[PDB]
Amino acid sequence: FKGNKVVLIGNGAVGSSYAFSLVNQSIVDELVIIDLDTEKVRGDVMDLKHATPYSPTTVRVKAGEYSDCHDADLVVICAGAAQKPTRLDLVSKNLKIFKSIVGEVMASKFDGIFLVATNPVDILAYATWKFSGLPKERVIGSGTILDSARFRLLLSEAFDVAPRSVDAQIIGEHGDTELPVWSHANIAGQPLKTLLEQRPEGKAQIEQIFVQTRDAAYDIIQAKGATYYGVAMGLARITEAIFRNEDAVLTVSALLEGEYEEEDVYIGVPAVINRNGIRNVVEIPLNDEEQSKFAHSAKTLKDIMAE
Amino acid sequence: FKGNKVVLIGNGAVGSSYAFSLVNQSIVDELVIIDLDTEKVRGDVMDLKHATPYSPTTVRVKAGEYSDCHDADLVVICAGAAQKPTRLDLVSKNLKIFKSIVGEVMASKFDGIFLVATNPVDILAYATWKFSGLPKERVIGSGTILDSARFRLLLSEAFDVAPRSVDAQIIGEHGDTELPVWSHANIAGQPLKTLLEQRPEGKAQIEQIFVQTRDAAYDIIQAKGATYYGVAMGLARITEAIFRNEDAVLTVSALLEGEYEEEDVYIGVPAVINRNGIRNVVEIPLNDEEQSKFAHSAKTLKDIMAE
Amino acid sequence: FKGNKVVLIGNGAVGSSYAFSLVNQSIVDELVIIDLDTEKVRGDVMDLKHATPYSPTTVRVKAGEYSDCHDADLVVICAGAAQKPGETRLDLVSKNLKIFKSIVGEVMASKFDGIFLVATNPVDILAYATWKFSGLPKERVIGSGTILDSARFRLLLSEAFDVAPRSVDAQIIGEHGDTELPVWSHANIAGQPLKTLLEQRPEGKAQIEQIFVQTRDAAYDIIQAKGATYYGVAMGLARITEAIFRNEDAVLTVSALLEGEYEEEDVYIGVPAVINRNGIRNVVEIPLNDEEQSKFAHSAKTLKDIMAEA
Amino acid sequence: FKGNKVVLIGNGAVGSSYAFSLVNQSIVDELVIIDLDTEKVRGDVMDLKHATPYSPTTVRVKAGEYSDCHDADLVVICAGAAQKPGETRLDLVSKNLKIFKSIVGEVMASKFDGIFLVATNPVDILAYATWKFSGLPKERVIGSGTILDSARFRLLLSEAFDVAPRSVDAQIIGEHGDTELPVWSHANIAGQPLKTLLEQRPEGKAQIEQIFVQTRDAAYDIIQAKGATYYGVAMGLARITEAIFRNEDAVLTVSALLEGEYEEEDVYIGVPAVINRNGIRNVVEIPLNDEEQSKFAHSAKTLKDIMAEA
Ligand SMILES: NC(=O)c1ccc[n+]([C@@H]2O[C@H](COP(=O)([O-])OP(=O)(O)OC[C@H]3O[C@@H](n4cnc5c(N)ncnc54)[C@H](O)[C@@H]3O)[C@@H](O)[C@H]2O)c1
Ligand SMILES: NC(=O)c1ccc[n+]([C@@H]2O[C@H](COP(=O)([O-])OP(=O)(O)OC[C@H]3O[C@@H](n4cnc5c(N)ncnc54)[C@H](O)[C@@H]3O)[C@@H](O)[C@H]2O)c1
Ligand SMILES: NC(=O)c1ccc[n+]([C@@H]2O[C@H](COP(=O)([O-])OP(=O)(O)OC[C@H]3O[C@@H](n4cnc5c(N)ncnc54)[C@H](O)[C@@H]3O)[C@@H](O)[C@H]2O)c1
Ligand SMILES: NC(=O)c1ccc[n+]([C@@H]2O[C@H](COP(=O)([O-])OP(=O)(O)OC[C@H]3O[C@@H](n4cnc5c(N)ncnc54)[C@H](O)[C@@H]3O)[C@@H](O)[C@H]2O)c1
Repeated sequence: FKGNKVVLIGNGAVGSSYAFSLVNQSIVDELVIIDLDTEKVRGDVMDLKHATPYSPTTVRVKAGEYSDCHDADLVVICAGAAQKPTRLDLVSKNLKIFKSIVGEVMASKFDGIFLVATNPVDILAYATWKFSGLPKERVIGSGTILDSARFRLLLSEAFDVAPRSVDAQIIGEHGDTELPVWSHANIAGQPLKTLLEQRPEGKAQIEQIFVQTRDAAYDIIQAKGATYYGVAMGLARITEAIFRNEDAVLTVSALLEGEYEEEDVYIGVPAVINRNGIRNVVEIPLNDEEQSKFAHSAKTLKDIMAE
Repeated sequence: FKGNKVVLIGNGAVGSSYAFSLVNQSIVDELVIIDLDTEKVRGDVMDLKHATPYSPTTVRVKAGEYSDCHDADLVVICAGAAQKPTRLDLVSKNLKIFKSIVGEVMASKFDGIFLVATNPVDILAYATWKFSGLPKERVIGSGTILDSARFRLLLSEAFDVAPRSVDAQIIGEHGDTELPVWSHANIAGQPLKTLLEQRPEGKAQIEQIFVQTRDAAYDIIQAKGATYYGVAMGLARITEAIFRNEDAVLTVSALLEGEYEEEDVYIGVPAVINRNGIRNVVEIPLNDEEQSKFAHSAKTLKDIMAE
Repeated sequence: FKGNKVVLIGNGAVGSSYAFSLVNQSIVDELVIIDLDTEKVRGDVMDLKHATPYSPTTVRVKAGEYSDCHDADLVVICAGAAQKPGETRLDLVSKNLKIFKSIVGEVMASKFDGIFLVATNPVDILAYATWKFSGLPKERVIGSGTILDSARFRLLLSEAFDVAPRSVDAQIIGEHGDTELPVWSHANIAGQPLKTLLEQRPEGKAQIEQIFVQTRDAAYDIIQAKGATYYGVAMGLARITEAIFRNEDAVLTVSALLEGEYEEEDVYIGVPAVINRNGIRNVVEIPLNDEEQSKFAHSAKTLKDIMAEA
Repeated sequence: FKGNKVVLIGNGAVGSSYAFSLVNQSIVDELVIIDLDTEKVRGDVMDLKHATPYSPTTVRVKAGEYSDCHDADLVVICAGAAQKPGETRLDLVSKNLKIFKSIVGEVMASKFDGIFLVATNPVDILAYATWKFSGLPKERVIGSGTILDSARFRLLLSEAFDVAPRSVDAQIIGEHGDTELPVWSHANIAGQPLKTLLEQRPEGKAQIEQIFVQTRDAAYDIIQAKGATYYGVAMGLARITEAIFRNEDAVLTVSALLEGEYEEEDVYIGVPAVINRNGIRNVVEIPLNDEEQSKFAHSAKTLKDIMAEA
């Protein structure tokens, strides 16, 4: 008869914004925050606590230590300073951080679900699955949860409708080799790419919508130095699907074992999410262009992991 | 048949966190953000937009200009860099900022409600009321919305209950002369001060609960350099009461014209909030200690305003 | 600076269930209830008021009269006894048109200038009638239409495919009635082509048929079991109410007037439409395959024929 | 990693309205409904499923049997026909005790190991009976108690003082029934002493009396008007369900077992109590003035006397 407990590890821009989302949304009743920077944790925990009397239902926020994971239900990892303006140097640094973090978490007796946000997210989700020894269902990367929302946002602007009425997806790596699933993107059945094609310079519009999706992080970083709100909201959406046992289909980074003809790689795909984590990957039809790009994205990830 | 539109002026730590609260809560469907720092606005607006596909209902976020206030329903002012480690220098700087901002807003044909967060909030709410020429009902300062939540939070910890089950208030200036209303603070009728009195060193506990309420901002600033989550949440709570026409009693900074035997001053008091702003100030019984402190707080504010 | 005010006219099974949905959801802060049966209203208004201290945000409920519509934002009509077994379709239409002429007349006489949402059956016919009786722009008169049929179809698909209903994108369009049609050319879960998947199952053609038959005949099945339906329609009415008051620009299947869309005119019928604070912003015209085109035209014809007979 | 599962036993006016509140609120993701009247259940389950595609998050509704309680988290009992006019109190208790012995017995035989929430009247008596029949710890058996009476009192005060009900802090404690009492010594709006304010009004003593009489006699007034009450109790049951599943440590007035609190023992009765995922964490013992002490003791005595007679 325990309540719902999330432990956030990494309380930087992304983690702290995620914590605030949880205070606004009341998805869970207990939030523990762990970071090497104990002064930032202390200040954020106090500031966050002071919002909780206005939370829809009780949320308890506290500064924690690894032993606090013993009975946690979800551990969210947003730890690792962002990449400074090489990919393999970043991967090496962050893999060491994850070996340490996941080991400390598992030592506490944690037996819940991991949700990973740290970049490169597909690589670090795969690493978390390997280091934790947990079933694939219980290790999730945020993957393209955010890329898909960006794609829907830009489509909602192009077509002037609620983003909740836009069904559209980005799949593949969270990064340069991601791809739009135009064969499915629609508003109540309106074929969006086909409609854009018929606009003047509609081919340019189709390209721009995806370019602005793909390069959104860069665009935000150039403007204000970091992104955090979009990721925080995506992490909260996945958190909701787990704690409310939704069986909701969300694009997240999931392990493939044969789906899409790929094996032994975490990558962004639609998957059914519920209280046990990823129930299953959803295998959707892709057109030839989509098949080509998705295979290339998976190859890219598996190559990075070999290096 | 217009939707609900908020214009935020000042997109720093406080304003941006408030914007994110609105994206999480879907209180209103349109949010316009104005700041001198147009690059931070550009980056925040993009990042915020990317969260909106997961908002409960549609929220549209855009970068704006003053003409965008013409049909705004609420204008929220969080503009002015925080005080650098004199009070009158701060007041002078911020009063000039407000004369400019409120003048530009009124020039747009704005005819809604102002909600002010910039410190000193009671002084700047009073200034906004004077500069805008609007009825007192339509100019609100956040006042002790946050101090009251801090007080309830610390009481919820002392008594181990949901903060939503703690009825407790801070009134007076948002600052050094604020006061706890212990004559009323209760959980389902349990007299909290009386119960604390009976604990060992209970007098020390009563003092600490208020000291930690009063000095919370300082404590948070010492730890992480600024506060923003508690204020953002309080601003969102007031925003909710207005747009959902609640007639909710909240402690905010309101103009007194005879209530509590005070005139011509904005100060933190319980007030009924609804779609027209502050419907009325609620005049509660105060004990002698409370009467003394509240009068002193109002005097302090009126003295600052004379200087 | 007035709040959001809904007037419900017709406080039977459907209307009372809609009122309770509003108390649970806090979409608006004021709900006024009108019915000829003033004892039921008095009793329901008290019972509903007693739930409001636990509503998410303030909801005020009161018993009303037509003068209360003067500053109403939305008038929801669920008035008219349900069709009695053996009562002819044309007899039901005749009686409900009379009721609506009266109701809409008294509403407009209050100086109401908001939006109508109609639930009473036959909903497409009575929405059209409300539009004609009221004199309002088409944007401001909405029938619940297939808001409920679409949810039923999505529910049954969510069971067939074992996922959240919110992850099923599927629609019923046409008349809220015997002539409605599934839009299988677009029904999908994250791009999964549902009809194509079903076809591959053993006796999959049978499954496809059953999913639609169970959607089409749902009201009959519920009435046979418990005598009336109300929760599904109350929830659909609440969903449309949310789209209006939260100004969502949400695409929902409702009964809307066509003036050229789908090559039809002068008929209200169930179609996807963008809903916001001004009501129906526009009808969304989606591609239909040949079978869907055929059935949709027939549904529109059927509705126009019924109205010609009335 | 199982989800949150509620089993409702008793799908009449109260239970069905509670089910619909769960569909509106998405407190839990699975709702199973059990009743002797399997046709009503079949019809209600379909109607409710059709609302779920518009629920905030997934809610699965199904018709159930007792074996489905094995992994239920909460069993809510709203079973028993309401008391018939002229039927004696002792006759009603006798019949409902029999029903409860049967229901609780079949639930425990499923290997259920969750929490009971009981609504059936007389609720304090039947909560005590559920505690005794089930063998569970007192924390895990809760009667709705004065959850509804408190909301009624707050509603009437919110009208008297013209503010949001959520801003009125006021409570009814004691038996859910004739012997309940208002806690005027604490009823306040942001510290405003409500009884003291009312006393100062002309005929204010009359107003104070009427506010309580209208609270005490609300069910009678609603039944006289429309034959049964259900929305207020459904909403109160939903509020307790929320406190449990969201682990709130919220203070709510419910029927709880006293073992020394208020100087009473061996009785369930309406009191403020902290509610969280384990059920009733503790009873809150608040100061009562002399009049409140007198009435509360009398209410507890009345309940113990009724149980002695049964
Ligand atoms: N959509 C996405 O998946 C997405 C979006 C934005 C950012 N990111 C990534 O999220 C990560 C964090 O970004 P940020 O902007 O919040 O960075 P940040 O620098 O603000 O925060 C990183 C935090 O990690 C902490 N940390 C480092 N090592 C730790 C350890 N061993 N144990 C506990 N804490 C540790 C640091 O103290 C710091 O507080 C980066 O990898 C960034 O690229 C991902
Ligand atoms: N509870 C409260 O009332 C409370 C709590 C915390 C902070 N505050 C106050 O809120 C204010 C903002 O704090 P912050 O931490 O967000 O500061 P910040 O420095 O992060 O942001 C201030 C913003 O105001 C903008 N600005 C300045 N002049 C402007 C003008 N003329 N027009 C438009 N924009 C202008 C700046 O560009 C900057 O983006 C301060 O007064 C702070 O003390 C109040
Ligand atoms: N999806 C849908 O559009 C849908 C679903 C279910 C029911 N319905 C329809 O909704 C309508 C109501 O069904 P119900 O089961 O609630 O019926 P009901 O008999 O329970 O209630 C009808 C109410 O209308 C009131 N009424 C009749 N004439 C009136 C008038 N002139 N002014 C004010 N009130 C008047 C009656 O007094 C009664 O309370 C029926 O047409 C039914 O077929 C539609
Ligand atoms: N605030 C409150 O605690 C409150 C408020 C209103 C009503 N009530 C009480 O709630 C109870 C239900 O009222 P209602 O109006 O919903 O009654 P109802 O007659 O509409 O429903 C009672 C249901 O119980 C079912 N039932 C009877 N015996 C059963 C058994 N052995 N197993 C399974 N199901 C069985 C019946 O088939 C029926 O569907 C009554 O005791 C009533 O007085 C309590």
